[PDB]
Amino acid sequence: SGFRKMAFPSGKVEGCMVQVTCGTTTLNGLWLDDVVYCPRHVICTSEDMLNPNYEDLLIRKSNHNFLVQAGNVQLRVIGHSMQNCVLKLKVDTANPKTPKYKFVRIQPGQTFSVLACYNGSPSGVYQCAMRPNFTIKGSFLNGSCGSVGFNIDYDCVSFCYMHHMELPTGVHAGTDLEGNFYGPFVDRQTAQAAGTDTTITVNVLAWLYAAVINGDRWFLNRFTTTLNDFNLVAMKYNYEPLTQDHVDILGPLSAQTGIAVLDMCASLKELLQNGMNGRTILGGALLEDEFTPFDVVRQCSGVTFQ
Amino acid sequence: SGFRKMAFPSGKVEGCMVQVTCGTTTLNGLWLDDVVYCPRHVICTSEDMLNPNYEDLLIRKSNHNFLVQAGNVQLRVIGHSMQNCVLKLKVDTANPKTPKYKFVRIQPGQTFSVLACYNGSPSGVYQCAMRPNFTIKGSFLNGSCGSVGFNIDYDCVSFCYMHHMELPTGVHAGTDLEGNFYGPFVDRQTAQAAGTDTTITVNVLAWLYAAVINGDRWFLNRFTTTLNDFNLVAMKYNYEPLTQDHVDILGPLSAQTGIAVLDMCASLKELLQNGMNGRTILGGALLEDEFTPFDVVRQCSGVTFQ
Repeated sequence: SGFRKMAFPSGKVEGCMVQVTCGTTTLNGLWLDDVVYCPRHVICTSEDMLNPNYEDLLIRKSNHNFLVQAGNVQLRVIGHSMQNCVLKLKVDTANPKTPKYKFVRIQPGQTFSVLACYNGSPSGVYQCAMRPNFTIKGSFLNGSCGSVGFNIDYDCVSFCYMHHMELPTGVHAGTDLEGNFYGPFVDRQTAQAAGTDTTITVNVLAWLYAAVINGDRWFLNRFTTTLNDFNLVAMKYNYEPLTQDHVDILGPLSAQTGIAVLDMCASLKELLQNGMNGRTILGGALLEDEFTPFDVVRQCSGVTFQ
Repeated sequence: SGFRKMAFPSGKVEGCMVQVTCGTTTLNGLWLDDVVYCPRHVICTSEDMLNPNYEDLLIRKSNHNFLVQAGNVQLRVIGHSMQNCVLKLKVDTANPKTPKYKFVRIQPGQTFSVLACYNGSPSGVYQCAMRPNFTIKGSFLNGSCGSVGFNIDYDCVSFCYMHHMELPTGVHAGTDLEGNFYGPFVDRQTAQAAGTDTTITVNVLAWLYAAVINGDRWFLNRFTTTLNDFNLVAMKYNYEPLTQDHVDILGPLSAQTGIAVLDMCASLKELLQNGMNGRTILGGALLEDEFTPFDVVRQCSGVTFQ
């Protein structure tokens, strides 16, 4: 038993983290096959980040201006290109530790594991979630740009996020592995407003189901609610509107615990209206929203990707 | 910026996780060099766990009764021995992915990363802490026995924990890699009382320093306290007594933020006596105690073990 915020094993990703140097700036790159992916603001300086003309800046750079170090190996760049906000540095040799991988663009509310790196070396791994405003609340210091988020499917690594910048409000923004930013963010040092953030309601319900599986049950009320009447309360507390697609997602969790989805929504409503009253759920005093229903089923059944 | 509960990269540990089968029971083993370490209750059944005579049970077993699978490789056991509560299965070939490693016995309050495994395959990684009562609050299902906790020091892996059993109260107990249990626990299915758990005070202060580094500052009071007068309040709220060794541990954190250790203790005292008043610290409403002062300095400076 027990429930933990759990990250994917990072072995298959560690072997792909390299160091990318261009001029004075260093950040992390992703070495898959014979291509190194890294944020395009590695060709910038601190003053360039204000109003960067990335096309004119990259034209100044040639093939031998990019220093790619893989642990103690250094790769020979035999081609470079700019795909949106990511740089594709064609290298000499293919990464022998290249895992089976895909590039995926996730949706708000989905979760993934982040391998925090500095100078191409993995520092740590933690789980996070794409906020509904396309930001993430991670831990990224200077030199952590290019750190990647991923999911594991048995043997296949689904790369979904690349860290690019810290917003002035302390939150983090990034792109997919095709260089397209999540949200309305641009790789430019300016005031960038992230929209109003809401709580992923379907994630909160999955985390309540996980609490029932583990014994914590004081929040199970004797009332119910409808889908509409719950959404009226959800809008008041900045919660995502629950759709029928979300209710069907919680089907398996509903089947295992014998508690209907609408019955758990009334428990959440009373948690929103009345609070927790000094009690805890799975050792916490806030409603956790960083576990998808697939995350809960994974930890509760013991899925082994190896 | 940002602060996350962060686990060590698990690459060096994944390559050492094997499957150990003896009779009907399966659990995870640790393959370092030519020795496989696994809990000794792999030679038991469900009824054996009541009153197990491990010496008489192991004597019934011979060398070819242990089925060790490493991914798709299966190893040839050429020797077996019982060191306390751990089994040492001498195998034919040495693990080619054996990292530089030590066996360490940690102290209560120290933290480590757990690689949750099932049938010898890594499921996920998360950070935890040795509670003052020598238990851990992890996520261990059936078949997760033999999962190991570890710390990374640059290139060296310090193995410190091996999971053995779930206590009836839902908490977890285990041994070091020499087979010696943490706490008064025995590998026997019975009622085993874990002592009163307290909060690691030195960890809470380190987590408050991390909050100051990240901007959250509303708890910084205009009062102070002495070491004794704080310990009187700490005993009332089930907090570990703060010693001079703990104050010196927080020295670097005190030097970076310009806040004396005793000044932060008065802030914690008012947090204990007055609560949080609906506010949050680093996105949480409870006083986190699973970050050692070394953990905070690590995440704040960007230490890369690779």
